[PDB]
Amino acid sequence: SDPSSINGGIVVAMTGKDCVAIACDLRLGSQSLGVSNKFEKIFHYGHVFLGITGLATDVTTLNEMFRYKTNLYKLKEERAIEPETFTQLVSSSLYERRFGPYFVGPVVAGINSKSGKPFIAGFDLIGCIDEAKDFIVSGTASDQLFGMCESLYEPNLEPEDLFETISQALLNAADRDALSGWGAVVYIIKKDEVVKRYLKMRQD
Amino acid sequence: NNYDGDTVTFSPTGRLFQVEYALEAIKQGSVTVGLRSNTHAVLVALKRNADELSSYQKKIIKCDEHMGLSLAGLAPDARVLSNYLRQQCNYSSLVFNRKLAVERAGHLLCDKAQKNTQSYGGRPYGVGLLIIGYDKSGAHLLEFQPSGNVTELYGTAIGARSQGAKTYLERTLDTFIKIDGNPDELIKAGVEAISQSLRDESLTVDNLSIAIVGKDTPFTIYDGEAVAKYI
Amino acid sequence: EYDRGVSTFSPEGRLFQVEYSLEAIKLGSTAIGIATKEGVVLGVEKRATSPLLESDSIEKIVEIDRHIGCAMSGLTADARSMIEHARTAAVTHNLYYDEDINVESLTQSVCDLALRFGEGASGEERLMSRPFGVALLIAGHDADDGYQLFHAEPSGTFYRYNAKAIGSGSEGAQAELLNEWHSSLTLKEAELLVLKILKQVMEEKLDENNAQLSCITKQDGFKIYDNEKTAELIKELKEKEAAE
Amino acid sequence: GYDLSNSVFSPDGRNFQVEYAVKAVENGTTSIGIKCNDGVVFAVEKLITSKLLVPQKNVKIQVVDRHIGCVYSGLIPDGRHLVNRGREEAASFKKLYKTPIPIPAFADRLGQYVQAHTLYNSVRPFGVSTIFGGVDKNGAHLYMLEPSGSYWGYKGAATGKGRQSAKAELEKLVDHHPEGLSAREAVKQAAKIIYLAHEDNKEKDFELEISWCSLSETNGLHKFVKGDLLQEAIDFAQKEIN
Amino acid sequence: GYDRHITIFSPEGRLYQVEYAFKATNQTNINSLAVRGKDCTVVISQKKVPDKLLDPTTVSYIFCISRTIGMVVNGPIPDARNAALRAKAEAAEFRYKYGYDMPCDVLAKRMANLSQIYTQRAYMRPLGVILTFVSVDEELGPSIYKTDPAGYYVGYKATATGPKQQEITTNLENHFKKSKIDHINEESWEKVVEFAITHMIDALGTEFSKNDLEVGVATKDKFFTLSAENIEERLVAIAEQ
Amino acid sequence: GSRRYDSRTTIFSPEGRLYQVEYALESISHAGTAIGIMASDGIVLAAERKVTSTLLEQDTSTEKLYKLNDKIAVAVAGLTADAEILINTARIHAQNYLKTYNEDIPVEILVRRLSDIKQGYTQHGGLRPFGVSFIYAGYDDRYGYQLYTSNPSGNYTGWKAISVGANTSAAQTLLQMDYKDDMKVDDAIELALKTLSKTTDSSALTYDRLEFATIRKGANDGEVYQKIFKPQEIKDILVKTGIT
Amino acid sequence: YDRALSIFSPDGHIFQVEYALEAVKRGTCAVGVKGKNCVVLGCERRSTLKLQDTRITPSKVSKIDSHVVLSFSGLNADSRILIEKARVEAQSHRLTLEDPVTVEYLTRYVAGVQQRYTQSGGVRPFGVSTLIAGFDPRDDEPKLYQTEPSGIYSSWSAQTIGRNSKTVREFLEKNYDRKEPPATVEECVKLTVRSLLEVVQTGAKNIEITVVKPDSDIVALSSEEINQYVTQIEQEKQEQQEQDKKKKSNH
Amino acid sequence: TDRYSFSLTTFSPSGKLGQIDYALTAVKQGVTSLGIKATNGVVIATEKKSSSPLAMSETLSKVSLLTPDIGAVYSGMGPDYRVLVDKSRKVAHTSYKRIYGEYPPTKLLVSEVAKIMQEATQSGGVRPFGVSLLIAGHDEFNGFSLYQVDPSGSYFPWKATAIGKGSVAAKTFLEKRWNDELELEDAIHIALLTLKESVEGEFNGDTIELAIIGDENPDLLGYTGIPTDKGPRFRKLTSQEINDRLEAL
Repeated sequence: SDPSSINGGIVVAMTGKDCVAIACDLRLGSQSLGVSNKFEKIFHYGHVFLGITGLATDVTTLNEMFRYKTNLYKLKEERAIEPETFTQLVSSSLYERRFGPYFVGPVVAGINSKSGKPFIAGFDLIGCIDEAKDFIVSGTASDQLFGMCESLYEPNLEPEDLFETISQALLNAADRDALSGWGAVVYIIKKDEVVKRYLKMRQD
Repeated sequence: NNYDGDTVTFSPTGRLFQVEYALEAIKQGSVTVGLRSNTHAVLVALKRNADELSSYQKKIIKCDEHMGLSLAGLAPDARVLSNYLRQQCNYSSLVFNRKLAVERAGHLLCDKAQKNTQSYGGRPYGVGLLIIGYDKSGAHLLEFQPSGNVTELYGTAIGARSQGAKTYLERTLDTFIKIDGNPDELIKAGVEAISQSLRDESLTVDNLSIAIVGKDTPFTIYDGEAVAKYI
Repeated sequence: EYDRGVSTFSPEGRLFQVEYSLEAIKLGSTAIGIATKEGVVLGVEKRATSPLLESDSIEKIVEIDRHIGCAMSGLTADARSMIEHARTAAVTHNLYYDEDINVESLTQSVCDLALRFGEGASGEERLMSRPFGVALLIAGHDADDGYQLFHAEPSGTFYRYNAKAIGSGSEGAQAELLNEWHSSLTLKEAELLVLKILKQVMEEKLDENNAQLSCITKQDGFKIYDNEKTAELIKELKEKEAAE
Repeated sequence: GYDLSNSVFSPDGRNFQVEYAVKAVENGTTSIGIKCNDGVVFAVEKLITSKLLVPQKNVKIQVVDRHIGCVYSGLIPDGRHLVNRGREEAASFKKLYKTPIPIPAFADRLGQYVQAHTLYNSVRPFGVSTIFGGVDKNGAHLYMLEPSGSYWGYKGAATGKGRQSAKAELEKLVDHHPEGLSAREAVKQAAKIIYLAHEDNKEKDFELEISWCSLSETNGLHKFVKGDLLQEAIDFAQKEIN
Repeated sequence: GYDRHITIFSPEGRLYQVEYAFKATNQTNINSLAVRGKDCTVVISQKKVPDKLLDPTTVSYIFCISRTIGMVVNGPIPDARNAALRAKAEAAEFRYKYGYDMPCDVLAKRMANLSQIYTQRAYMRPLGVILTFVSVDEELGPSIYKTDPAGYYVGYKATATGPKQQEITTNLENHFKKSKIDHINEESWEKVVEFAITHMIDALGTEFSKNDLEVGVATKDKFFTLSAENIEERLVAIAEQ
Repeated sequence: GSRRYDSRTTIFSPEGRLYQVEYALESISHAGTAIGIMASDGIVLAAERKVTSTLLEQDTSTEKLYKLNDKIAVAVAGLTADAEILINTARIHAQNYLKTYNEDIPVEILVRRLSDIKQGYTQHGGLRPFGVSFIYAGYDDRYGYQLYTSNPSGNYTGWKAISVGANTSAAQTLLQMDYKDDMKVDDAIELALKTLSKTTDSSALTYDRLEFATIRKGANDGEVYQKIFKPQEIKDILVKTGIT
Repeated sequence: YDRALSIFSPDGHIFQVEYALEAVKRGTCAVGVKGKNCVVLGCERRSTLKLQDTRITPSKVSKIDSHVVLSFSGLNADSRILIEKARVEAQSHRLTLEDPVTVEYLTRYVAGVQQRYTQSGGVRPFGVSTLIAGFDPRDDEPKLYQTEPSGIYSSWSAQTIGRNSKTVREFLEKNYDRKEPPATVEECVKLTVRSLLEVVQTGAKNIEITVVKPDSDIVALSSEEINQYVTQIEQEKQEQQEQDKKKKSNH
Repeated sequence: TDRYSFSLTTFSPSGKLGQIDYALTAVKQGVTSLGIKATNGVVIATEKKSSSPLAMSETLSKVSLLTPDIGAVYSGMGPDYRVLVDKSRKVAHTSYKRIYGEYPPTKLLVSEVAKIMQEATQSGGVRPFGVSLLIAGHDEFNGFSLYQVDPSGSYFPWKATAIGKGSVAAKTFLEKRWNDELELEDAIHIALLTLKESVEGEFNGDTIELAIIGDENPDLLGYTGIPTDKGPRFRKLTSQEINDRLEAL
């Protein structure tokens, strides 16, 4: 097998006009067997959103790894962590197991609370910052996703126009992908309000 | 106890009082007298019982087949040196297909004691050994003090009433050195020497212990019916 | 003090720490041991200090192995450490050689353990800053010397004994040992002789709730005599003082 | 008092524990060192305590490297351990650089070791002065090493009881030869000042030992003086002091 | 009583133990005078040779660290050898990991840090020596930085150390009042040596022989000691002045 | 030597009790008042700062209230400096549990772990302890609201109301005579304040020397909300209760 | 650190051991009495202090195994360490050997913790004496052992440790006979209540009772339950004093 | 062996800990330093005094840079400051420059060094540092802040404070002179006017070390065209700059 082709996973993320959106699929497989049509690969500490792709075990392993580190920051300094400061954190953390690594692709998405700007960032297994203000896509249909998201994308999107471009891009890659699909959930992340809305799609 | 319970300080007279104090441990022990000619070395130890139903304590330890050490101080302190001398003697056989010599072994042991007396929580050891053996260079008889001082002689003694033994040996000096190749006489001359280390306690077969090694003789420990010969 | 060291001297030429240990065998309960060539008998004062104490599951007899017995006297917190090490030594010897360990060799191992005070002498690991405070009566039967009985001090020195008594009543007990012991004694005349010497230095009355016998024999191993037999022997001794 | 350890210090610039340790060397045996053009000539008085003793069978001169004789006075077991320590450092230099160790270099290494015991509370310093020298590619040298881990160059040294007597005679000998003398000739002068310095030990009797490292005779390696050559030295000293 | 016996603060906020080190350099009778030139740093120091039976050319108080920075040691010589070994190693280490030789300033800070840990450790005695590092770098120019056993350092235009260093301090102070600068001006390095010797003969009132001085001169990109042969040219040349 | 200079302060006195445990209680009385009272809707922790000064900023200060984890925060009485080492052990510890069992730490484990750490420091090494006493406001789902005081040698004991710090005896008595088991957070706020007011070490009770924190179950979704009040919200309630 | 904190004393003593026995006199009192069908350990609970929520107060009797109970006297700070260590031991024996612990197995372990720091340098031993009681598995023999700060252990049929232990022991001589223990659970329970109401006092609040029975059954009997038993004890005591007054009048 | 693993800091019988009081004695016999917090910067300021007349003082930095935006200054002992300034710089790099690759909050940093102080009153071979520090700083997440570290290894936030042997005079001086808002210009004129009565001699710019953690300086940034990275908020004031402010009194 590959540690990175064993349960699929894709996370998409896009920017808009005064808002961000992140979204994932719900398909958690162990190889070719589908186990569940339910599993979030998206998590949140305060106003920063972590989608973690790859390896089954490493979704959980890195998630409580950042659970510990997020705590320390909030209890000491009495504030919730910023998107940019989180991205740096993740960069350094991935790099700690250089050899035999963390088997994941995290994707960092938020909207700052100190200036109110969208921020997105990407990572490999070893991890390197992949800055954009476009879109950050990661996973196994990350290739598929890169073409499809471009075709759609327009710099600056109204929060429910934004919702039309990401829903469509994610569903279409994900219903040509073997290890991913089975439902999808899109978050539209506004400065002070998130809606979590599921998408009806092919469950096949 | 400004320097008297302290194994790390000097000691206004260039001493350490603890080395002088470890030498009283030899006084409280028994006596052993060694003599060599050139073709044999001899240890004759006086063993000591703890009462008449108690056995006697062996005061000659065999280290090798060409080496033995005898104690006249504390027994648990004699157990350290014995282990160590035996390790280095077997090493010599295994690695260089060589035999170990007393002279060289006196220096390995010198340095071992020194570096424990340097340390705090250490001690200068409560024993003195005479180490005999017959090696590649002939007989050697070395006297090991709690200080670690090695000197090579034709006759020496350690323990109580040792001064009287050394009187014996200063007389018989040229007698015993010129008996060569007749092991009997040397051994009988160490019995009488140690008869001048007595208080008229006499010598029985279970107080008298001889061990010898020659050129042509193994290291062998004599006791019982094999010490009644030499009286 | 010259015990505030770990191996210090002490103008006398001997430790302080060792001397105190020997006066804490006077915190013991008398353990007497008569060695003969038909076995070795160990008798011990169990000591019963309350009628609310369960005293028949209290013995100062301890099994090293089947062919080696030990009886301890003194401070018994120190003794748990010494008897555990001996049980392993015996078992190690049967591992490496499939053989019965010398009583002499076993006694010697437990002396090697006894020297561990220091923190800068020698060339081994130090897990004590003080010596032991307990003495052993190691009996056993080996096929090279026959039956043997050894007395080990917490100094790290040991003697083979025909008969020894250590404990609180050690001075008066050994005084009788010198006069009454002979080599014409056997397993059973030795056995009633123990109970006679123990009887003087007994502080309650000689009874089967303060006294325990055990032998070590070749043909049966280590057998700790049941209370019915221990009680019998106590009565047939008294009948030979009724015969005076 | 300031002798409780050695991380105590007095305002005096002195430390008391270290001062006491030189007092052990001051009852030691006479040991001298004569610096010569070709080499060095060491000689040491070996006290004959008894007639049981074997003369010239125990040496206080133990060789270090192949060309540095080291000879010590003070506490004999202690000095034998310090000399043992500098043989491990000499073998490390020969393994590592494929050349014998320089005398100034070997002198430096010893100083460090003895320096160290006067810093840490938990070790007992050295109580010996060592007299050492040899011939290398930096030339012939002579060095004396204090219990305090100090050395300097020397053209005459002494240590022991008779350290006063020896020094006084070595000064008249550098005024005799202010352009220096042979190592072969210094055999005869080594004995002489031992005879003169055995008038501080004229309660006792002595055995004469001499050792040399000379470029002129033994091809720059440290060897012993013994046999008829030693006895010329015995005879030289004998006829002058009588 | 333990604040004069190991290193804990007295009720006065001090460490006498630290103090006792500074009083030890003054029993060895060595004085030094160190001046910055214009193309050099000069350091001149006492040597004592009291016996015929001491060798003069072996005995030294100027110990060569770097090939730019010399080190002049005032006070007890066991502690000197330990510090020279440690100071050379550290300069070599810097050459090895940074690809240029340690600046003077920074060599002074590394030994200063080390001196402060030995006075923090109570089972460890500090250095009793006062170390002056002298150099000519081309990062800084002529330099003097003097570290002490306390762990304190500062740069200097000039300095003296020893029991009698208050007399040398007066002569040197007057010399920078008159010149109106913080370093000596001269375009020969030889002459900067000679002014330094003049001011020492004046301060202590004693004239020097060639075997009671040991002179170190750092010129541009080398440090060297003058041999007793070269010191004698300088001491004749002070009369010519 | 090295033994010369030894503290020997981690041993017992003939009282069977350490020199260092006793010393620590004196200094916890030097330190400013911290009190816990347990309401049936929460736990009030109320701490008076040890210092107050003219130019001192007490308005970015939270020098007595610390979050160990989200549902467990503490009040501190003792040395401030000392308390901070134990604070970051407790943070690690809490997260480690959350890390491995995916569940918030019970209060019971959390108090005990800190008790052990203080206990090691008194046991061996010649080490000093951290002479701090914590008053733990904690919630767990297996016993509701739980309240605890801890002592310098690390021991925990349950309470319904307790005071440690300055004028402890006087304070603790006002708390016992008023206490009802039916008290709510509003009452508990006023009682705590009045008790602090009668034992103040200045001449009044003011927002700038007060820290106030509560844990409320009256908060959204019936959950426990830790709220550490701003000095202006401390000012607000002070004016309602009429001290200022 | 290897500097001794336990040394041989000049009395043939250890310093630390005299001190440790004194820390156990100043602490809490646990009385141990064994039945013919149970063991019962009642211990004094501190709840003299006013205003204490007792649900959260750590009990002074802690189960180590499903059928082995542990009680203690002395420093309470020091005691948690023995209880914490014992739990790990119980489960370690199931892990590697099969079976729960025996009482004998824990009796030697706890004695070895106290012993080790006595003999060792750079360590003092705890001020803690413990009662290990319970049953062995696939047995129904009541086991009552006592371990002490020296590293010594002994068996008992009834025992008591802690404060005014002398007073308790003297009562128990005439009321606990080695031959016939109490044959019922209630009378065994009730003997421990009678000792406790001497020293502890103050209702059933400060009194605790733990019963352990054969085949893994530990039940904790609450204060409330204990009150029932007091009232019977008070009528039994009062009535027995009355019939002594009437015989004494006549005689 | 080692046996120096017992504490050199221990409790006194009638409370407190005696060893950290002795260390602070070195601060009130030390050199004097002060800090006024403005609403637009902090000034921190100190006195230099020579060991010899032939010594320099521009070879000594009594105010040192920990990171571009957070500076530190001491009262107490010199030696103790030399070593501790390096440990602070080193911990500011291991723990926010390998982990977040930015400069740490000022509240956090003060905490971390107080840990070093706290674990230097623990175990043998270490007795505390003879300084109290001011760690003046700016972060962007808590604004301007001022702290005083004690040898306790405790910290306190301040609105304006002083430490050294004129501490007692100085905080009383600042009581009239400080106000809720202050301009930075005027904060400099207050800080010198305070340090004027606390020096016994020279008061030039070559004797007074002045540094501001005022506002960002795009000329000490050493790169341009990145407008997300602000210039160093610290700026040490050279002698000529200080001399001007002398004339403004």
